[PDB]
Amino acid sequence: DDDLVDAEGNLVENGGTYYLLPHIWAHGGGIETAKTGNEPCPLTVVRSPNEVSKGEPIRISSQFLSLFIPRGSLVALGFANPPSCAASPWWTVVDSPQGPAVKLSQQKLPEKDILVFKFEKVSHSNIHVYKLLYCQHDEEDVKCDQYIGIHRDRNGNRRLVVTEENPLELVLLKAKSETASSH
Repeated sequence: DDDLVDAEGNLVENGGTYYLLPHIWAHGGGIETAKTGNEPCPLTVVRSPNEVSKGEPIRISSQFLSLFIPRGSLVALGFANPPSCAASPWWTVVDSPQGPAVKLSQQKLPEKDILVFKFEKVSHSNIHVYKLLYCQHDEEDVKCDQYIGIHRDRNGNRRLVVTEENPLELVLLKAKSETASSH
């Protein structure tokens, strides 16, 4: 019981690709990457500030051999099309002066460092909206008492980072179909 559900009432597939969109349309678009600081390529995960964009398709993978993902299960999140310079497509939380930050890595990482997320359903809602928790899984064990929220930087980048109660909410929109063109 209690599996993750997508924007269309359907169960989220394990290993499937989704667009991670905001609950409130007006808050931006989907998830993508940016090149920041001394970075050799786009390794910081940020929310697109443009509402039309669905961002990059994201693979949601859990620790179990199950077709679907139950709430309470730790997940690894990774871009279906990672920046070539990232060792693996998986997101990870790296410390820094400003606080813990979500991002890709240049070196292929261990499972305990990528299986660090967990979705928590939003209370007051007609559809399935979730908050993203970061689970302290480093000092041998795991406690999810931190959230992933946004932090706008100097260049205007809405970077995903751990915060003190400024949780972002997500709606998981299944990926696979469409796009357009000009003339």
